[PDB]
Amino acid sequence: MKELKYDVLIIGGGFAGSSAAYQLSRRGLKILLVDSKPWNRIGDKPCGDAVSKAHFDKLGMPYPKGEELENKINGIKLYSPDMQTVWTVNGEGFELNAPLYNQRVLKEAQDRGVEIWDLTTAMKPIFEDGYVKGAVLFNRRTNEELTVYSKVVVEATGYSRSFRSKLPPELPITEDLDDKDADVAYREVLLTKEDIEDHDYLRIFIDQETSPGGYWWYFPKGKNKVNVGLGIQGGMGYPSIHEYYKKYLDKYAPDVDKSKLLVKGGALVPTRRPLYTMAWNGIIVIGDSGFTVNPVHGGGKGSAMISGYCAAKAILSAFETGDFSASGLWDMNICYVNEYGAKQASLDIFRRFLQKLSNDDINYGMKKKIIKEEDLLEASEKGDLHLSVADKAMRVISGLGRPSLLFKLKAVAESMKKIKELYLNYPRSPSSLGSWRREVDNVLTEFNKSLS
Ligand SMILES: Cc1cc2c(cc1C)N(C[C@H](O)[C@H](O)[C@H](O)COP(=O)(O)OP(=O)(O)OC[C@H]1O[C@@H](n3cnc4c(N)ncnc43)[C@H](O)[C@@H]1O)c1[nH]c(=O)[nH]c(=O)c1N2
Ligand SMILES: CCCCCCCCC
Repeated sequence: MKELKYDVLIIGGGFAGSSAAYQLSRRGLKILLVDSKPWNRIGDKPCGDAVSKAHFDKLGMPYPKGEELENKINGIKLYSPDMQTVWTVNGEGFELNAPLYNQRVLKEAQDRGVEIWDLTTAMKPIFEDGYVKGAVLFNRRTNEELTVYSKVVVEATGYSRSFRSKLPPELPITEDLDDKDADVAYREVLLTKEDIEDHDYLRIFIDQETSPGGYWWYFPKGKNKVNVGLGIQGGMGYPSIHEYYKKYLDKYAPDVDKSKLLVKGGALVPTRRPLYTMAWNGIIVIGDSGFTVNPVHGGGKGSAMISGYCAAKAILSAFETGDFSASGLWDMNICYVNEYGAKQASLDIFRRFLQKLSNDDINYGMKKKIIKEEDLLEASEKGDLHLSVADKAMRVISGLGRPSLLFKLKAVAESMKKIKELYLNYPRSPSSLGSWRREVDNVLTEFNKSLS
């Protein structure tokens, strides 16, 4: 078969792969990005389509504009399970036309010299002499099977992790996703019968019964159009997400016009710390394939962008040292853990605690304002549940006279702080990965056991 040589092969062109291509462009390298989808569909995986402005600012990434920006968001309304307490959290963000924005990023990367092949699937890794060395591709437009050799593969295949899962199972970058570390999620976009109230505010409904392990949402995409959906925890034996959706849609979106459904669909969403290493010999893994998603709220487009940025920085470093080993690419880990990964690890612990609370606990916590809106904001953006904030909360929790997991909040905060510091001490080279991973696994197991 035909053989081509590139410096970098990016497999997948969603927020993660497109970010990597954009960030790597015009830096002297010969880059190819492939995606199984036709051009006009790249970017269209089901999603709530909400991304903070702070994520774009973190990276100085261009804002969505024109038809890419369906609706400007000025904050979130968070609802207690009993619907009696609503916390309004202010902050700027965007409700995107995700395919349009994602396609605009790709078009700009292409304009800056990135080669992009759509309708093209990476079928098989080239793994030789202990390194990822490229991929066998199938290009549906040309009905050609081709081999592309690359110094580095950027695996950005989304939740399917379709390329890295075909690698030798002893490699650390083949790390699999436990069922309980992901949610399944489903959404629809519908027009509404009436103008949406406060259409610049997203609505998130906490309820352990109608969306066990996740939450329901109502995300306006304009004055009369909404993205509504839910996520539920995987691996718990829950019935189909579609049973919850049918049963409770009317509670959260009484105003949708069901005769005016525009799109619908679901996908898996990882909800955990990132891959223990996102780099290995000849390969970096980013976005959902590397578990980049916020474990508490399931937001992965902003962090997908961050992982793309870190991949680019690590690759440029590798070319400047001629070193495509895991050691040569290791700054990918150092970058990503400092930008977002350490926060994710802390939030992985926090999510485990939140998933085990009852509706009565959450109604009580929110009613009594056990933490303020300012502190919930600080905790979601940095991963920090300050010990003083946990103390103040525990002073309110001490006035509860029934058994509750809420009483463990201080212990949770301590475990969050511990895991965060462990991640901020991420191993400086691959020879230490094993030792450190065992310390993490130890923190997690101890923590899982502390909740009984
Ligand atoms: C229902 C629902 C709701 C939400 C969310 C998820 C879900 C399922 N999330 C998460 C967010 O959608 C997700 O984390 C990012 O879109 C993932 O971006 P990636 O680029 O990693 O994967 P993504 O899945 O977008 O892209 C991967 C690409 O790889 C291609 N591909 C896969 N295998 C391939 C192969 N072998 N060869 C070639 N191409 C291949 C695919 O065609 C695809 O285009 C979210 N996040 C958020 O920020 N805001 C939100 O509101 C929500 N809400
Ligand atoms: C202000 C907008 C913040 C982005 C919301 C992300 C949560 C989506 C799963």
